[PDB]
Amino acid sequence: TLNGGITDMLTELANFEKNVSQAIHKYNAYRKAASVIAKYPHKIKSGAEAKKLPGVGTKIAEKIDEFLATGKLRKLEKIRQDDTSSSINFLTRVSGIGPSAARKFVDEGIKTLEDLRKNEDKLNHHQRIGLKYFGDFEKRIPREEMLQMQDIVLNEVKKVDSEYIATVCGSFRRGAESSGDMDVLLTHPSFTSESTKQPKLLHQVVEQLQKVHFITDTLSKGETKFMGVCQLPSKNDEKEYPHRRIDIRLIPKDQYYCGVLYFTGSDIFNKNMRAHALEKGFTINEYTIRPLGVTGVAGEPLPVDSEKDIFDYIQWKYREPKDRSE
DNA sequence: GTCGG
DNA sequence: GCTGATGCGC
DNA sequence: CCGACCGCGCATCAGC
Ligand SMILES: C[C@@](F)(P(=O)(O)O)P(=O)(O)OP(=O)(O)OC[C@H]1O[C@@H](n2cnc3c(=O)[nH]c(N)nc32)C[C@@H]1O
Ligand SMILES: [Cl-]
Ligand SMILES: [Cl-]
Ligand SMILES: [Cl-]
Ligand SMILES: [Mg+2]
Ligand code: NA
Ligand code: NA
Ligand code: NA
Repeated sequence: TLNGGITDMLTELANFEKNVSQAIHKYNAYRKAASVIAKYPHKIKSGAEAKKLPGVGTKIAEKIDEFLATGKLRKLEKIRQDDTSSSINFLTRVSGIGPSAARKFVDEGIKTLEDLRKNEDKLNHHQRIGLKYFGDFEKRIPREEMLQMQDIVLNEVKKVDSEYIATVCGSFRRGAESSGDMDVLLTHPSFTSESTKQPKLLHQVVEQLQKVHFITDTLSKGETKFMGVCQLPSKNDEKEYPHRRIDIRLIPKDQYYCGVLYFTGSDIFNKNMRAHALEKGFTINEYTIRPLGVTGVAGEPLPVDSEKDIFDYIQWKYREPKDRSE
């Protein structure tokens, strides 16, 4: 929060470009600037000082100067007053509704929470659940609750098959005191990059979690990725907990390290690391790290026995999960 | 919007 | 039905 | 300048 004012401004600009302008690269440009500045150990005194940081160019340096001088940004001020921009931005807050769907709904005159509710007939499944838990999904999850959720998930998975290994990733693994949702990496010995010896490996787990009333809704579900909703059980007479977003990713057991690296993030950390990888002649995904041939085509997966090996390949000193919150 | 070749 | 492009969220 | 901007699972749709 040393430069919270500036980072908030840049984040609002990023969201505008993504949601309204549908300019993904501008969105990322702003996110990166925000990220590099949030990391800066000094209270920024000027745009010039900020421009010294990679990702902060002339345009953002000018904005920072305006913000520092007046405490606000006219460009944003105008965006906030724009009804269409505001409506589109709002709708995209519903899980399942992106920049395209938001603009379309706005064209059809659907611009508010009240509108969405009286038009649930025009929403797909995911959007319908996002609307249902709109408020809850806005709430953060105290680490204390994440621990209870972890306890439930691991024990229930154990009951299904003792050979399953569930690992909570996301900001939780990065040591955050609160998280926006729960991300679970799952592995089973029967499923490797070599073969799938048992079907419904993910299904069984999802089924067991619904059975004990932990998982309450499903946004989408495939053979390797589950995206849904869960809720901690409450005690007698006590107000029940808010519903929470939960993602479960089944990854080949032999590709655990690339998988946990990916699911631990952050998202910007992953983007920066994958981009650095390319520069170094490698490509990284949640499964492997492969070298790039003379032409630029990915080669065969390189041997990996720890997260550190991945860092070593691209000549990066190792960084503990807690230092990957970019 | 920002960067390196 | 399929393949491929797109939206969306990660 | 001017191309590059991470990489991918699932839902949905068009076109066949
Ligand atoms: C935002 C959080 F801090 P919280 O959920 O606690 O509020 P976190 O859990 O970190 O993110 P979230 O749950 O959206 O996605 C989980 C991981 O997926 C990976 N991931 C997400 N988005 C991307 C992306 O665009 N690219 C890549 N490569 N990985 C991504 C890295 C992410 O860490
Ligand atoms: Cl763009
Ligand atoms: Cl691995
Ligand atoms: Cl791969
Ligand atoms: Mg998360
Ligand atoms: Na700069
Ligand atoms: Na959304
Ligand atoms: Na998530």
